[PDB]
Amino acid sequence: LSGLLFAASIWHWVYWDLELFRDPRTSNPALDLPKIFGIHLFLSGLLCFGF
Amino acid sequence: RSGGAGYRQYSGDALWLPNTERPAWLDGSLPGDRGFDPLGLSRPAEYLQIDLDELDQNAAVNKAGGVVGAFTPVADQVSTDSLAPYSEVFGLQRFRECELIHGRWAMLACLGALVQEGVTGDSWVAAQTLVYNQPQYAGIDLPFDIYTLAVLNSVLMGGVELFRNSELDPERRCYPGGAFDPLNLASDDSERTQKLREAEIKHARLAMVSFLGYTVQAWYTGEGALGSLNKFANGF
Amino acid sequence: AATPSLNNLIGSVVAGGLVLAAIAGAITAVSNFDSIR
Amino acid sequence: EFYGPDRVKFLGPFSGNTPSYLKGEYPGDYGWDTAGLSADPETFARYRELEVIHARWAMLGALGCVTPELLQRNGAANFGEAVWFKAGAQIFQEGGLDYLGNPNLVHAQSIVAILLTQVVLMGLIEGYRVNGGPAGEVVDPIYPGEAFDPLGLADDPDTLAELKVKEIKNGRLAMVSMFGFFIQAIVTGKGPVQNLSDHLASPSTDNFYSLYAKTLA
Amino acid sequence: SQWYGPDRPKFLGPYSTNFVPSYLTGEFPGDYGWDTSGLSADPATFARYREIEVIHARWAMLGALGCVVPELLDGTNHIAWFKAGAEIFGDDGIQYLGIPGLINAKSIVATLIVQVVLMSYVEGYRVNGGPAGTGLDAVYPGGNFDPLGLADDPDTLAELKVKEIKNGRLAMLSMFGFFIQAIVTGEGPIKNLNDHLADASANNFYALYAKNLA
Amino acid sequence: DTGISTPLGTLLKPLNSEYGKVAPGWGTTVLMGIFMALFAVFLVIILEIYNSSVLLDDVTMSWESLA
Ligand code: CHL
Ligand code: CLA
Ligand SMILES: CC1=C[C@H](O)CC(C)(C)[C@H]1/C=C/C(C)=C/C=C/C(C)=C/C=C/C=C(C)/C=C/C=C(C)/C=C/C1=C(C)C[C@H](O)CC1(C)C
Ligand SMILES: CC1=C[C@H](O)CC(C)(C)[C@H]1/C=C/C(C)=C/C=C/C(C)=C/C=C/C=C(C)/C=C/C=C(C)/C=C/C1=C(C)C[C@H](O)CC1(C)C
Ligand SMILES: CC1=C(/C=C/C(C)=C/C=C/C(C)=C/C=C/C=C(C)/C=C/C=C(C)/C=C/C2=C(C)CCCC2(C)C)C(C)(C)CCC1
Repeated sequence: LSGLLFAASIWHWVYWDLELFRDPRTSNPALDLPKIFGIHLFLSGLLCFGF
Repeated sequence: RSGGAGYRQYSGDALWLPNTERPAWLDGSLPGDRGFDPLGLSRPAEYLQIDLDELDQNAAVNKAGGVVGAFTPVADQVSTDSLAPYSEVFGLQRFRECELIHGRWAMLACLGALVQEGVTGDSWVAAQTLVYNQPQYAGIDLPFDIYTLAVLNSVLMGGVELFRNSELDPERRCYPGGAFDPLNLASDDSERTQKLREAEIKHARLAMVSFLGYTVQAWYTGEGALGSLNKFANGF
Repeated sequence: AATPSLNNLIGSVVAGGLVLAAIAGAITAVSNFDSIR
Repeated sequence: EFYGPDRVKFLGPFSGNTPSYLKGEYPGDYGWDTAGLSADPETFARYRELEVIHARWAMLGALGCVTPELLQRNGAANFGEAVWFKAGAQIFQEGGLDYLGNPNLVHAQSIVAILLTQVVLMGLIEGYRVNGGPAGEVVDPIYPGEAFDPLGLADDPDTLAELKVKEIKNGRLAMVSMFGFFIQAIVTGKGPVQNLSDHLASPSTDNFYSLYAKTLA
Repeated sequence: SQWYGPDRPKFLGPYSTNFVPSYLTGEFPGDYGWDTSGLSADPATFARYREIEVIHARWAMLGALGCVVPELLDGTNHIAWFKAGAEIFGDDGIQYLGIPGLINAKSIVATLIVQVVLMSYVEGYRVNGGPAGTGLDAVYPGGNFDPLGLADDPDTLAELKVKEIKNGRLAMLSMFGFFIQAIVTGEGPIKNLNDHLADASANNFYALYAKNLA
Repeated sequence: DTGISTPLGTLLKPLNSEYGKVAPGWGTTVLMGIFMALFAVFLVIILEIYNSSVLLDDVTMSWESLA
């Protein structure tokens, strides 16, 4: 797993200019943290329940 | 046969409280519109846009973003976005789709729990573990290990739900018709279609509350649907 | 089945709420009476 | 017969003089205000509302104090305390209060919560009865109708007139009988249904005389 | 259309062309020209009689189905229709489909009380109109009573009405069979049918009860 | 100028498209405070159990609880 994460680190580093990361209203790099928190919290609760 | 002998005819739309008024956002066009939105969930949602915070270290002062302005987005606009088709979460048409989908499952579930308990004698809650330990239907052992069934259920339901999400018409997302209305009972705009849709949501809301009864009764009493019924009768 | 130790814990929670409410009530009363402009 | 100047009177033929303010136009008017308590028209209106509210409660109370006792001694159901003057004590038991003796009905355990819930619910209900609310707006403080007459038994005004009399008449009988329930309970610790059975068993020996009475001195 | 008019089929087959009552012309469904008695000569009685037939018909069709289902299902103990009412007096009471907890009815008086109150409202609404409908045909109200709009076409309604009466008359005749077969055989209609199916020459009315009927 | 486009990126784009969208005023802050107070009360209770400041009858709060 460490090797795969290392390879993904190189890719996500070289290809940093993804249209996913740009705010559609101003075309600037931004993150909708309130929504990202909800996404990454849902996974945490789902993974907590499964364990 | 004028009638008016065994009932008091009442003028006005039947609402959830004898003396109330419909919310401005509930006109009464949709089936089952009984004027019930006390929390105003379907009410048009107002929003304010905050400007992007300055986070450039090449600048002397990095102030926080202010209110670019207020905006009320138009709801009920389905888009090609697979992961979030609707423009707004809080929209009457989207909630209606959720109400029908939540409702149609509960109608199937309420009937299913009753039938399996009358056939196998096992509670609907207890049947979950029993089938997991031994896959079976109607007392017949199924020719499939639970592991394959688990992957199959996820894949089958995954494909089915992805097909359902392909529709872009908000009304057709709630009433697809076509292959799902082979008898052409409510594929028109007649009053029969309106009455049938009124019957569906009523049976749907009943099933949602009823299945909420099943799970709460199983938590408290411990028995299933038929079991709770028998326990109550004997409790006297 | 509630133990006397549990009753005091619940009472302390209630007492803590009354201390918080008595602080908030005093602050709101003075803030409303001695308002600015 | 029950309205107008020729209405029947509480003293029958011997009624003779009747209060001038106590004319017809109101249900249950038998020309009985010998105490002259409703001389003021404003007070008469208030007393009329008090009578019908005391009457409606009495009808509910009369039926409600007899049914659990009837069911218990008829074998229909087993209650914690069938007799009305003891049904309140059910909350002070091992199983709390179970409706119809079924542990899976209501199953109340805290008299406070019962008291708190009644205060909130009755307070709002009585407020709605005096200022309108979810059930309807106020037109007649004692005869709302509308949501309170869904069956439409009083749609015709002629039937509404005679029906109001039936309610006050049945109500008044309930008030007298419920007043009896209070006294019979104190004089006889037995429930009112038990008293009726005893009077039927031996009316000569089982009655307010040939028993108690002398004890009341 | 074959079921109406003067060319309609008649109860006496070929031997009915010269034997037709004047009042029976072919306007109403189920007209086979069978009015040998003087009944329904006056239109007022004929109109009244036509409704009673459809009512007795729709009732019989419900009765014919309901006198067989419980006897054909397990859990109900294959109870005979003429022996179903007594169950209310059993210790278990009336548990629908045999599933305990369903109705658990045990008071015959309570059942009759609700039936009288509900049926009186229902029958009253059917005669003087009511919430379901007002100003509609007495026997064919439709509307709330025709949700699937199966009879929207007048032509379809006419043929369907012929289907309703012919099925009803068969049910009425078979219900009369249930009454007599039970009073003679003492067994439920399904049991009587099964016995015939097994040994028809032995298990039939003539070879079993005809001799003791006098 | 629009950035690199990928099939996975266009799929996930709707989830990152409401950067500054807020509910006017205090929103559900009062509702949030209720859950915080409930969480604060819950944390106190479990703290008391471990600290033995609350002695529940069923819990033993020792290694004998393993048995
Ligand atoms: C068309 C309606 C109807 C019919 C035909 C019957 C028939 C019968 N019931 Mg019955 N019931 C009916 C309605 C009702 N029953 C009951 C409650 C009971 C109980 C509790 C019992 C019966 C029983 C019986 C049977 C008596 C024993 C026997 O073998 O008799 C055979 C006799 C016949 C076949 C001759 C009768 C045939 C005729 C066509 C009947 C016509 C009835 C009409 C309704 C006419 C009504 C006229 C007036 C009153 C309006 C019998 C077959 C008993 C039973 O099941 O025994 C085991 C029993 O214990 N019934 C209720 C209230 C819940 C009813 C409500 O509508
Ligand atoms: C004029 C027509 C007519 C009349 C007068 C009757 C009269 C009667 N029927 Mg009957 N029936 C009829 C038509 C008729 N039926 C028809 C056409 C059918 C075919 C569908 C049936 C099928 C039928 C059955 C299966 C049973 C009766 C029964 C009865 C008797 C008691 C009914 C009862 O319990 O209360 C009224 C009934 C109801 C109010 C129905 C309640 C709704 C049910 C219980 C819900 C559906 C089942 C439910 C999902 C079960 C949950 C668990 C399950 C999934 C395992 C009664 C004398 C019962 C009996 O024991 O006979 C003595 C009995 O079990 N009938
Ligand atoms: C006319 C005249 C004229 C001139 O003026 C003179 C004079 C004399 C003054 C007058 C008269 C008057 C009178 C007679 C009065 C009376 C009254 C009454 C008795 C009332 C009651 C009244 C009464 C009433 C209301 C009652 C009510 C009841 C109730 C609520 C009950 C409840 C209950 C129940 C159910 C059961 C349980 O377990 C218990 C309880 C819970 C408890
Ligand atoms: C046309 C003509 C002409 C010339 O002119 C003359 C003449 C010849 C006379 C005529 C004829 C006539 C006729 C034929 C008649 C018949 C009738 C009938 C049989 C009816 C039935 C009728 C019958 C009917 C309705 C039936 C009904 C039934 C029912 C509801 C049922 C019920 C039930 C059920 C389900 C089940 C259970 O367990 C039981 C009960 C509860 C019981
Ligand atoms: C001193 C000290 C400290 C610090 C510590 C640390 C921080 C350490 C580090 C650690 C680490 C951080 C380590 C690391 C490791 C890693 C590794 C060792 C890697 C591995 C990898 C490999 C082996 C390969 C893989 C691959 C690739 C790349 C690709 C694909 C294929 C494969 C998978 C093969 C502290 C704080 C404690 C304090 C005290 C003192």
